[PDB]
Amino acid sequence: CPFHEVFNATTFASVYAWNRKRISNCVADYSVIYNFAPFFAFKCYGVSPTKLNDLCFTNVYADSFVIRGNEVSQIAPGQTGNIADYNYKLPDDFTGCVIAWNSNKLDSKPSGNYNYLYRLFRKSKLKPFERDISTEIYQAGNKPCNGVAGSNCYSPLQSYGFRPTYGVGHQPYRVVVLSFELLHAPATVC
Amino acid sequence: IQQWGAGLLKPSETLSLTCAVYDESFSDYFWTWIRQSPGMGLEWIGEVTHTGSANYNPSLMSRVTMSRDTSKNQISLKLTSVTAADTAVYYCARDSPLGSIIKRGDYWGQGTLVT
Amino acid sequence: VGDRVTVTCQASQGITNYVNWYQQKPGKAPKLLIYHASHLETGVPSRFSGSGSGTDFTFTISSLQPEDFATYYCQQFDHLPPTFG
Ligand SMILES: *[C@@H]1O[C@H](CO)[C@@H](O)[C@H](O)[C@H]1NC(C)=O
Repeated sequence: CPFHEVFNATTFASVYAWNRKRISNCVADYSVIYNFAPFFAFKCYGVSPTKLNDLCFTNVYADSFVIRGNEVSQIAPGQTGNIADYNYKLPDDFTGCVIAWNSNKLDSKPSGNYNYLYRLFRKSKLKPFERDISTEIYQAGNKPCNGVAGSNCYSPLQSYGFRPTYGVGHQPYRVVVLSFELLHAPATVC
Repeated sequence: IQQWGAGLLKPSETLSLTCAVYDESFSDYFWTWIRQSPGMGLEWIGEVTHTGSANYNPSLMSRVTMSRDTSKNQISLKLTSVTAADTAVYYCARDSPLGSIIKRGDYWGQGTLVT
Repeated sequence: VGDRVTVTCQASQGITNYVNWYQQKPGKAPKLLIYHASHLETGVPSRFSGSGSGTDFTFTISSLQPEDFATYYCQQFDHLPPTFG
């Protein structure tokens, strides 16, 4: 199945707009993903990683993005922070896998990269498996902002500052999470 | 937090102060400058948000000028016209942005006095 | 002095829910004790607290420890510019 392209995409979407792809009616050979020698983090909830290819599911979803290393720990169920609460929420009844590996070589330049953004202001925390991509001047206080920045009017998105000289805790990591679903429909993927 | 600048001045000139931090998360916090006249309350000068901007107090709008420096992680404050009515002590303050609320001024520098 | 003390802060024009309470000592930089009404900073042992909206904000202390001698200050967030007291 075309897991090769999802794991070899030249560019990855921003955290606040995680890139989602659907896979169904295929033949699953997950071992190929182990081609990448490095893996900073590799975990699975609900399924043993060694017996992934011996199961049958209705379909799967791959959600990929790029984050900072010290935030990679916020991609587990029942977590909290500035990522798990406003950019990507995992329901407790989670059955899937999460993979994260460093991307210092390809996603860092001396000048400084501002192509990756993450949300920083929001009124309420996101529901599990939900997305919100709507640029708008966040308003604080009773006064109306009228769509202009100022004392209590800010830009929700914040731009990561990437430089090759940053520490290990700031070099970007590519992250991909696979979610499996099985339902009344026939078990196609196997 | 560290600070420095000009200590003794003469009326009708310009003042420049610099506030420097010693961490690496100097990209996601609001940074404000506080002025305190000798033994008389406090005053609010201006602030710089996360995305390299600035908001100035209306009374001192034109005179004041704030700026950042991400390469060395510093903040610069400039006053165009100094006099004998601006003698005070200046503090460098930080605000951490939370979700829908801002914990204004949760950390203050030692500051410095000017005449 | 000794057991209890209570202070009040008021606003003339406009109402708000945002206020802060700071502490000062002889020649040291001010510290923030309370932010956003009753919400407390994680540095407040001796029950420094105060809760109230509607232009009648209050600051209350349960007991006076040996290191409680300051010039506590109010503050505002909204209605730019912020003004102290
Ligand atoms: C990714 O695709 C590019 C373009 O064909 C190719 O040069 C590269 O070898 C591929 N790498 C992997 C790991 O698939």
